[PDB]
Amino acid sequence: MRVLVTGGSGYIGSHTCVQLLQNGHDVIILDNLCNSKRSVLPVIERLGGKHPTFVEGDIRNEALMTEILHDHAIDTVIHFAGLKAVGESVQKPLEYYDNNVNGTLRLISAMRAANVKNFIFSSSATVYGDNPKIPYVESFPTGTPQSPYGKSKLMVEQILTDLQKAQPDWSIALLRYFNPVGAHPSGDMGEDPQGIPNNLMPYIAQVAVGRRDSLAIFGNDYPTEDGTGVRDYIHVMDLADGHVVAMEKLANKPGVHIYNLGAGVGNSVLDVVNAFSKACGKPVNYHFAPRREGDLPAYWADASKADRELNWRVTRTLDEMAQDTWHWQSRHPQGYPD
Amino acid sequence: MRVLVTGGSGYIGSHTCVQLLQNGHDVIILDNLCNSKRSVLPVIERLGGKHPTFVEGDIRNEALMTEILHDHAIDTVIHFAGLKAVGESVQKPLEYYDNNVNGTLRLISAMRAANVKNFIFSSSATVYGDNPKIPYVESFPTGTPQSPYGKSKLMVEQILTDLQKAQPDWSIALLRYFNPVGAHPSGDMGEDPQGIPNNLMPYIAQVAVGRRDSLAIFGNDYPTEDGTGVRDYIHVMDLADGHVVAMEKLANKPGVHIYNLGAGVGNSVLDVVNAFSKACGKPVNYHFAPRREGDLPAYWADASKADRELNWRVTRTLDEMAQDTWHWQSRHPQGYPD
Ligand SMILES: NC(=O)c1ccc[n+]([C@@H]2O[C@H](COP(=O)([O-])OP(=O)(O)OC[C@H]3O[C@@H](n4cnc5c(N)ncnc54)[C@H](O)[C@@H]3O)[C@@H](O)[C@H]2O)c1
Ligand SMILES: NC(=O)c1ccc[n+]([C@@H]2O[C@H](COP(=O)([O-])OP(=O)(O)OC[C@H]3O[C@@H](n4cnc5c(N)ncnc54)[C@H](O)[C@@H]3O)[C@@H](O)[C@H]2O)c1
Ligand SMILES: O=c1ccn([C@@H]2O[C@H](COP(=O)(O)OP(=O)(O)O[C@H]3O[C@H](CO)[C@H](F)[C@H](O)[C@H]3O)[C@@H](O)[C@H]2O)c(=O)[nH]1
Ligand SMILES: O=c1ccn([C@@H]2O[C@H](COP(=O)(O)OP(=O)(O)O[C@H]3O[C@H](CO)[C@H](F)[C@H](O)[C@H]3O)[C@@H](O)[C@H]2O)c(=O)[nH]1
Ligand code: NA
Ligand code: NA
Ligand code: NA
Ligand code: NA
Ligand code: NA
Ligand code: NA
Repeated sequence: MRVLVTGGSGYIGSHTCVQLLQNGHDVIILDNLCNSKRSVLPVIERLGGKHPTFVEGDIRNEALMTEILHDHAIDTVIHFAGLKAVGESVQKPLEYYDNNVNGTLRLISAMRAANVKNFIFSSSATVYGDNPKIPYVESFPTGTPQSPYGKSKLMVEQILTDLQKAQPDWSIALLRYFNPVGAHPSGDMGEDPQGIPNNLMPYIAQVAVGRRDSLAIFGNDYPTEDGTGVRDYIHVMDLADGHVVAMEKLANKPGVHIYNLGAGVGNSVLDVVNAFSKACGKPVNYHFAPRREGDLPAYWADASKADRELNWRVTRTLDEMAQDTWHWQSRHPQGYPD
Repeated sequence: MRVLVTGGSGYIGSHTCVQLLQNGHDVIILDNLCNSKRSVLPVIERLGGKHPTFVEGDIRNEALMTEILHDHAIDTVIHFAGLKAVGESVQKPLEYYDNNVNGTLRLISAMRAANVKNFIFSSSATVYGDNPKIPYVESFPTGTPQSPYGKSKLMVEQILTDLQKAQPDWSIALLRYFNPVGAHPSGDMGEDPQGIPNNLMPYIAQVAVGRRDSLAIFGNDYPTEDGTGVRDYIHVMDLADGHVVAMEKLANKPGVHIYNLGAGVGNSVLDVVNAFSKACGKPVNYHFAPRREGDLPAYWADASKADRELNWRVTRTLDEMAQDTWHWQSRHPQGYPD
């Protein structure tokens, strides 16, 4: 199929582009490079084994979006582009609402214009809000995200939903991601955050590479087995595979298809640190700090629905996630070149 | 004060502009005329007793918004512009999210740019969602609006809220309107909907003027005193007065000030019809039809908060509301001239 992948040069997108190309789809990447570098492109094509076309630009430019859609006779769009720094979203809300809400709105508006009616959206478990019921199941009604970031994600799911209702021929997948981690097995592609990483695995990786002193474990008095926060981590490669499958099987299947994409099990901060210590050959330094604001104690996904309906489940393990991350970190300590 | 009134040529805005001018404020109206005519301008100035400056343009044009804000040294902005047809929003969601969500976002983004930090937003009781508790009090957590229109309104309250948190010096009023009706006492300004009116009072007015055959009373088996829907109707002139007061007293008062603006009591469809029959001198024709989709049975506002904090309460009665509407309808059966 002909697929426009917005945000395709980013962490999740890049990996999905590789898998998509491997499956012989024709890929057009649209990215504004605010959070990635063009240097990943050649790696995508090399690992993907096929050339993806790149367009530098912004989802907020509806005229441009429409043109690209027509120009490349796109059949489906996978929308990864947007801003995702939680803390920053609290500090700079407008930028999050503009990039994510308006951003998606302009993009689907262009779709409408170009008659494209297959969409896949990067959503998040944040949409479940403060749910005491765990694991989270797609049948639960959504809650109230606590950051502008989370809210922006739920707002898009809602706009997408109403759109589908008004244009019943569209197929729209709402893919709720849990905690993505890991890197391509070759060690040549991975997450390349700039500055202080906000997430656990890259932070740990930077501590391990010798960039940072110690990992601050936010909180150690949670009502969990070891006192540390519990989440569901999923390898970026499994996530990527899930996007290809969802794109392939839901195309032209009218409806709003909501799927949690997770491993279906939780791991605590210590579990993750321990796996990384083992992958890198040395104990990861860390200490306990206070709980981070807005942090829930424990949650993971119920991913039976996607197993049942899409025949998709994760196949990589936590140890792989850590190993693969270390291999990339270690092979490319400066990330992608400028 | 120097005030930009977006949507100022519309029903509610026009009336508020008149009151604002009467209080000696300097008014700049920004309107795209998608739902009003320039012919109201001269009436505003005449009834307002002072000239308001008019700018034809769209809230979605952030560059223009910023310019106007700077150019007129605006101190506060009252935001009435947007789309409000509920049923249409179900049919055309994107247009509602673009005009209302993106629309407001571009507008406050321009404010940020021009250093303007006092805002008043036209919100709605729709934000309370399907609340069994009535009357609705600002202390209730919001619910889930059932139309794209309602959702768009709640999304804006949320974005506004996060913005204020990030820019604590702003004063933002969230004015939740109930059911506005009525017209200026002179009979020369009023609501001038194009096509089939979606709301009760103008529909009744058109039936009375001889334009329509009979009023369809949506539903007659509600758990109410007479079987018909119950709402809180408020005269547009009281609503207008409330906006001047809120603007005057909340300016430069940091915070997100949420106020319900209603009469604080409910009236059924029959009560309204009966008042209109009495105002127009003839029985209004009507019949019972099925319930309209998404219609709640009975609700009204608890307006004690605004009484307490702003010393504002309604002063016009239901009979006035009907009388004033008939007087305008009857004096200007073709509305404002093209
Ligand atoms: N990584 C996570 O932990 C996480 C979990 C939940 C959901 N998500 C969502 O998944 C998607 C992918 O996240 P990621 O980890 O790969 O992040 P990323 O930062 O690596 O990729 C985002 C891509 O979007 C581009 N972009 C941003 N705004 C744009 C705009 N207006 N126009 C065009 N391109 C723009 C960036 O330059 C970037 O390459 C994002 O929507 C994110 O919110 C990710
Ligand atoms: N009338 C009601 O029953 C009701 C109750 C709840 C809330 N509201 C809100 O109150 C505000 C005023 O409603 P009203 O009854 O006066 O409606 P209105 O249609 O009379 O006024 C809206 C004004 O907005 C202008 N406008 C629309 N989109 C614009 C845009 N993008 N750029 C610039 N101008 C634009 C229109 O041309 C118009 O004159 C609206 O936000 C409405 O959603 C009204
Ligand atoms: O330096 C760090 C980073 C993380 N953690 C802990 O590691 C876990 C995972 O934290 P991340 O920041 O890696 O990811 P989150 O679980 O916080 O992210 C999830 O929760 C967020 C809540 O705002 C968003 F919704 C986000 O999209 C969603 O994936 C949490 O227990 C966190 O407290 C640390 O102890 N130290
Ligand atoms: O031709 C009509 C029009 C209205 N009604 C009845 O009159 C009452 C008032 O109806 P309106 O359409 O005038 O206004 P609403 O109460 O429906 O509007 C309120 O409810 C809406 C719910 O979608 C929005 F939230 C809107 O902003 C909010 O003011 C309701 O009981 C309605 O069923 C009729 O019987 N016949
Ligand atoms: Na429809
Ligand atoms: Na960064
Ligand atoms: Na680098
Ligand atoms: Na801040
Ligand atoms: Na109309
Ligand atoms: Na007319």
